[PDB]
Amino acid sequence: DTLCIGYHANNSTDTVDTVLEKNVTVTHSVNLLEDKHNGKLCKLRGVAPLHLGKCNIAGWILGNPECESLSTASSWSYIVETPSSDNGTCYPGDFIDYEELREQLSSVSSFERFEIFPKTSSWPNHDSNKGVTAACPHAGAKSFYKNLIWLVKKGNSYPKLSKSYINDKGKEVLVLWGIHHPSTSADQQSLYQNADTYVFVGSSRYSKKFKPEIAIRPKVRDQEGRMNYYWTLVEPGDKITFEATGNLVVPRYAFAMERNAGSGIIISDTPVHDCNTTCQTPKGAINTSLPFQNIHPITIGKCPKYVKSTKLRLATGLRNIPS
Amino acid sequence: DTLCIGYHANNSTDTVDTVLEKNVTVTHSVNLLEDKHNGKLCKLRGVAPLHLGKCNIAGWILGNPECESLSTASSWSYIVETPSSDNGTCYPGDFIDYEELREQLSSVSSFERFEIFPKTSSWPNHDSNKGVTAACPHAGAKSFYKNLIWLVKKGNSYPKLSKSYINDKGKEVLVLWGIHHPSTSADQQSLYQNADTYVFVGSSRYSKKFKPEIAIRPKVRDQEGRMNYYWTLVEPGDKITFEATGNLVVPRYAFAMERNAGSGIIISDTPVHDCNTTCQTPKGAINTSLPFQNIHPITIGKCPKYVKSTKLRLATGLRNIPS
Amino acid sequence: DTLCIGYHANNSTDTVDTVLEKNVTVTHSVNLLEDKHNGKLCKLRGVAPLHLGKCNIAGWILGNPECESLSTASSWSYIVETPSSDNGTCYPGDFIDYEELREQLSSVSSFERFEIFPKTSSWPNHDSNKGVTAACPHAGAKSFYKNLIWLVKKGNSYPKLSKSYINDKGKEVLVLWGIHHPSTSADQQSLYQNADTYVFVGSSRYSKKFKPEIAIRPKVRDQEGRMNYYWTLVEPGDKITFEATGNLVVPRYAFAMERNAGSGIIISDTPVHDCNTTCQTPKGAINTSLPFQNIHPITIGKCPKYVKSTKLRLATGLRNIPS
Amino acid sequence: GLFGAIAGFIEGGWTGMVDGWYGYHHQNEQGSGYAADLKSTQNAIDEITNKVNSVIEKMNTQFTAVGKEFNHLEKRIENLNKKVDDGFLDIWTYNAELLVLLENERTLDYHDSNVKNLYEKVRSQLKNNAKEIGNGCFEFYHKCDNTCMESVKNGTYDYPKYSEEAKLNREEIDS
Amino acid sequence: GLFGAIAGFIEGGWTGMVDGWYGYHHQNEQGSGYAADLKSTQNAIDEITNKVNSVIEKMNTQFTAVGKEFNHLEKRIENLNKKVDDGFLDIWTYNAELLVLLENERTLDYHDSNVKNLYEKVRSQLKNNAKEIGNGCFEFYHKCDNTCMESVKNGTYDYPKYSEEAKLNRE
Amino acid sequence: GLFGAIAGFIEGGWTGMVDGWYGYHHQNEQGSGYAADLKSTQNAIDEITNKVNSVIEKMNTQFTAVGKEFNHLEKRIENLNKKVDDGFLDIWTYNAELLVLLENERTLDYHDSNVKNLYEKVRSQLKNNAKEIGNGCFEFYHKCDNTCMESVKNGTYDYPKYSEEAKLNRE
Ligand SMILES: *[C@@H]1O[C@H](CO)[C@@H](O[C@@H]2O[C@H](CO)[C@@H](O[C@@H]3O[C@H](CO)[C@@H](O)[C@H](O)[C@@H]3O)[C@H](O)[C@H]2NC(C)=O)[C@H](O)[C@H]1NC(C)=O
Ligand SMILES: *[C@@H]1O[C@H](CO)[C@@H](O[C@@H]2O[C@H](CO)[C@@H](O)[C@H](O)[C@H]2NC(C)=O)[C@H](O)[C@H]1NC(C)=O
Ligand SMILES: *[C@@H]1O[C@H](CO)[C@@H](O[C@@H]2O[C@H](CO)[C@@H](O)[C@H](O)[C@H]2NC(C)=O)[C@H](O)[C@H]1NC(C)=O
Ligand SMILES: *[C@@H]1O[C@H](CO)[C@@H](O)[C@H](O)[C@H]1NC(C)=O
Repeated sequence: DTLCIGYHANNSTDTVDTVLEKNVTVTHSVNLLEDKHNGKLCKLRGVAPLHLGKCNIAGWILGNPECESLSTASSWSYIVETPSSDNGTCYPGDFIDYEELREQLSSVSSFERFEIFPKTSSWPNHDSNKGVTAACPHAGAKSFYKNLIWLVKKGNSYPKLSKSYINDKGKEVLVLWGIHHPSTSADQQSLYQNADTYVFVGSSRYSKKFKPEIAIRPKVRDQEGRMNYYWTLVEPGDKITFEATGNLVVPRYAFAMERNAGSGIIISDTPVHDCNTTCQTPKGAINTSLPFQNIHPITIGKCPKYVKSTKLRLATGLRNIPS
Repeated sequence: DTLCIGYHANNSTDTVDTVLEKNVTVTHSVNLLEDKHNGKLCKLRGVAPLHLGKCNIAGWILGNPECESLSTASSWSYIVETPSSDNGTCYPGDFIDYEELREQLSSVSSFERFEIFPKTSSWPNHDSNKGVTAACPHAGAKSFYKNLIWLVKKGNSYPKLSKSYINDKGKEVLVLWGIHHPSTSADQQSLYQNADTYVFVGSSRYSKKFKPEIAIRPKVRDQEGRMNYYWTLVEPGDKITFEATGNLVVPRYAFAMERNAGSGIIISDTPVHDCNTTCQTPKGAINTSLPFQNIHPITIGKCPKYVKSTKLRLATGLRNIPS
Repeated sequence: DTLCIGYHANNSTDTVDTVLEKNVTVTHSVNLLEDKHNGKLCKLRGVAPLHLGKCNIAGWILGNPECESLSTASSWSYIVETPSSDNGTCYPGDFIDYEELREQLSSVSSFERFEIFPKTSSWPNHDSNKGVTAACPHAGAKSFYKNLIWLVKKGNSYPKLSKSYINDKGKEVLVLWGIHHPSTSADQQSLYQNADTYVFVGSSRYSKKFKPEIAIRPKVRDQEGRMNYYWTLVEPGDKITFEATGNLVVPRYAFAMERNAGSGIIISDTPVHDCNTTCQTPKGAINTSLPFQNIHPITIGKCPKYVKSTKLRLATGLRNIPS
Repeated sequence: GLFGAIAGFIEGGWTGMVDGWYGYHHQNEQGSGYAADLKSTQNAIDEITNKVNSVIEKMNTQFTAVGKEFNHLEKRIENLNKKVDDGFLDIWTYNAELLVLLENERTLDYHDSNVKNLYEKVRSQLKNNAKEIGNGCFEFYHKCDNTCMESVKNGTYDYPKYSEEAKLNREEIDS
Repeated sequence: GLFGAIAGFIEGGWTGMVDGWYGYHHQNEQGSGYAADLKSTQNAIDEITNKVNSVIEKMNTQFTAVGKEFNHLEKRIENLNKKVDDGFLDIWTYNAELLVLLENERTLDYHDSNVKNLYEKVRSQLKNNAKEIGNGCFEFYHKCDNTCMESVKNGTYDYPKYSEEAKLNRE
Repeated sequence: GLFGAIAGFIEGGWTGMVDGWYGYHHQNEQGSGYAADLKSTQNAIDEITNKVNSVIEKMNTQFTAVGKEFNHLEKRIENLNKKVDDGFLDIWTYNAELLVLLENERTLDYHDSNVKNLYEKVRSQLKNNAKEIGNGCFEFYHKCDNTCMESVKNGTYDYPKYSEEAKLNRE
């Protein structure tokens, strides 16, 4: 009669690497490396991304005539741009502190577009109907941004402009405006009449007097003139004043919003889907059951640590010796 | 007759966690995570911090009427500013490279206030007695910052000013000055007479012409005007030169100083004491020894690493099995 | 008859430390810490660094008379600049976005100087010959930057200049220019006649109007006036235009480049040699053979990780018991 | 390896014992067959699950954006950010890889001790009553029925009970 | 757990052994009680203290400020700074947490190995002279007084002296 | 050590055994000397060489410049750059330092393991045909010639060949 002590062997073909040997066959093992992604840009913690289609942050926020703008969402976990997203600032110029603005707008918890300075009532002594450009074509016609108003002289007269907005919204108001820098003395005259002009904009925190720099720049989108883009966040009870004698691309629409802690912008051709995730990758969402992932180094969420590993197999069983 | 082999068992209740078993009662153990602090703000590098009370760095450097200074050391290891510190730039405007100055003033091994431009001698053609405001009150009276003189016209004349300081101190001199931006043409005329004015500040390293922006900004402390704040460190043997036809808020007091290694600003309500420590936390000081800590991420000194662990215990003794 | 199973001992003196005890003599052990270097500056990715000699990047890129010059197509893996490199901006002033330029030039895939605005034909209405200074001497005479022309009035006349350049190259072109700020109104007339001047510079991405700041700065290198240095990278399709009524320090030489995958600048007196490395340190080059290194924390290449340790030798053999 | 049992004195595995990691094979008048040692198998699953969780549990992590956008005149901060990204990458890749190699060795070394302690536990019970025939086997100097066999497997072997029969058989073999 | 001695063949610990970490328990003719094994307990203490000082003393670190201050238009550098802070936190937490787990398991195994080695040493000196009765105990076939007992512990036990004295005690 | 062999029952090492880490000291009727256990030595060499290569080769790292230049008005960024370098310096130094300490200890135990294992392998072959005399020594009850000696080494030892011959000498 015999009693033999032994150990389990099986059908297992999986291998782990040890400090002493590389290909050791194990009876049981666990993978610690998340190597798979769902190929979709999901809602991050039940909140869907703000998918900007063919538009970029500048395009969407300025209300580029090629961008929807009247179909956003009161909240977004992150923003999505596509690598081809061309529609932005159609009138050439610099969009000052742009990446900073993109950063601030990456995540939002309350967001309402409202007419800060409504078109039909705000500008009784200035022309608010002209001030469309070949720089911004839309549906065959000379167009302009939806969120701004390019004020121009009211037939030979551009009187002094002075208009303010308080803030009865109980959150910060994002106000964007533009400074027009004409090409020539003739272009200044044709738009504003007044030759030596200035724009002043101020809040309790913001203060800048702008002076248009008339000069022919190399033609960009039929323009030798330039338009610089500006923005400020006006605190829950602060006032913003707009003073000008010419060259003011005036705010028409502004945004009441609550900035959400901290997100990002995914630039990707990855389609958006009605799925939830704890971790988002620019190329698909990932499970967070595992400590590591090799999908993408740039993730948004409560995410596993990116590693350049191809395999992280941790043995559970023993050496499989079916001999 | 018998001789046995065996191990120690005791009164110990302490548990450790192993890779294979969660709650293990061990005979002996050492703690690797520091969770205790003294609740006091201590002397780092044998030097006490610079506690600012109700004042913030802006208010303290500029002679804000509520800040006193001088008798508040010549050397400090770090700056203590309280979270409620309101008293800063009483007259509204922008403090240029403010956080940069904050970092630079954080630790100083020599600090000496000196009248760069004696009030008495320096200004024979401008008024140095009028330059007070309702924005900066002291004991219920129009006052101003101690370290600055707000020059104003002398009986309907602001001759061009030109003043230089050549650094004869053995160290760097921190010079602070201001550009006043009036709200109206009249305010500009009542203060400076001149109307089309400028401010020029020159050094070997520094050069900037300032052109006042005259506009009605929203009222901040009854001020529709703004006062931008500027600073620069004048290297030993270097000349600093001021030139103006108005809007210059001259330096009166400059600071010869020696910037120390690498410290910061602790913003805390926690009290400052006569305790000597090697590691400081906003919450209190840690008397190190251990490699880990869960007190605070933000710390100054030769500190333990901040970990999110609530318990880190090394078993030294064996598994306690009393019976 | 006897058979004893035993282990090895030898003449080995290699001592290692283990968790359980310090200084244990082992029969065999390997070092894991790179403690040695070649004391030479080597090629990286088979490419030699650009050594700046007695110059720094500013002196090099502008045409500082004391600087080398690369009239031909080149490429570097990194930039070497000696701690004693004095030859920079010979005429005093600010080099706008200087550290940004330094980084962008740190490693270049292709670099080629060309005469953007040829000296002989570009300025028939302004003086290209005059525009030499005592501040920039060369072989004991008034000279200037090689890559720039200090244009000046042609016999009591300075007409408006308009000069543009279309990037016919198929790679970015780095353009540099200067804005001269004279000390007196006499200086502004003596050099430019015009008195109320501007300088306008534009591309598809760039646009700036410059206005001379006339004032007496403290005398640096015999100069009371200042020169500011600006640069831009013109894209392939792009055109860069210059407009001025005075004060423009015109480009003469510009540089076509392909910016290489980001590198760095070594400030070292270590001599450059025809050696190759994967890792470069200011002190000389190291072998990326071992995982850790205690040579220098600032390295360029695929390097071992910097470490404070003086020894990291891993036991391989057994305890050495001579007996 | 480390404890000499797995791939040491016990040459190979058993594809016949499908109910556990460690156990026994028997032969008697009644029959043969494999059985798993429950006490050791369970404790080991328990502990290995603990180790598996520990490597995964202790991670936790923050809600982070990772990406940061910088302009054409912000290369230095843009490179600084890549340094942070790359440095963490090198830390996490090296540690993950080393942790796994070292812990896989420690796991197999653990299965070796479990099998070695199992051999030793039985050797301690049977003493003089069985012959250690190698390969982790015992050849009983007495008649060991399914019951007796179960007593050993359950750790309640009665040595004085089988002593006389084992002493006579051993003394005859040794004769 | 690992060496199958502590909570293995030696089921439990002795509260009666205040003396040190690993020792003996004699029961002869002249009084019974416990006494630690010094030439192992001191070694263990020295080695374990070394293990502790290593985990502690290998840290060191430099003087740093950590906290950074940034304006309203410096959110990206504010956020980059938080990434560094969180990245280091996650690194250190996970490392500290795992080393603590891994190492606690290593220390306990060391104690198990030390007890196993102490039991094995005695069994080797004794041999036929004393019967292995499980749970770390040896039942002497011969008579072993308080001096004889001290010797087995000392590593000095003459097998021939009690050879025949114990041989004629196997029945 | 951990397994009781190296600096335990096998008191010290042999300088006369240059051929390998582990082995035997044969001493019979036809000359004597030292010989390495080919299998156990070679196996150990291979495994150790892998352990070494794992520590060095899992490193890799990509192209980095490290060095960063800032102006006088960029001290906070200068300091953020320093916090990153020192952070990584604190991590690598402590980790490398601990990885060497912890791993040197696991290596010496591994050697102790191969010696203990080899000891028991021979013991298991000879069962009662040889006496255990300490220092990891077996004294043969029979006449183990060079071919008999070269059977215990390669693990082909024939217990029935000497069984009864050894049985007689024992008495
Ligand atoms: C919104 O998105 C599209 C895509 O970028 C913009 O359209 C593109 O605009 C460029 C620049 O004006 C066009 O170039 C032109 O090509 C024509 C041929 O018709 C040529 O003869 C012209 O002289 C000129 O160089 C390009 O054709 C066009 N590309 C696409 C894909 O549509 C569009 O302008 C944007 N609109 C707004 C309002 O932002
Ligand atoms: C989106 O992400 C995950 C998907 O599983 C969810 O996270 C869990 O949240 C629940 C309660 O909401 C917790 O008790 C779990 O422990 C979480 N686990 C993990 C792995 O994150 C989250 O709830 C999801 N949101 C929605 C709207 O379903
Ligand atoms: C110093 O800070 C105090 C903080 O409150 C300021 O006082 C507040 O400011 C306005 C104008 O004085 C008052 O109407 C509030 O009620 C104030 N509170 C108190 C308690 O006085 C004060 O303005 C600051 N002084 C300076 C010189 O900066
Ligand atoms: C070059 O450097 C030396 C050392 O500072 C100096 O004497 C010389 O005048 C410099 N010349 C130029 C043109 O930079």
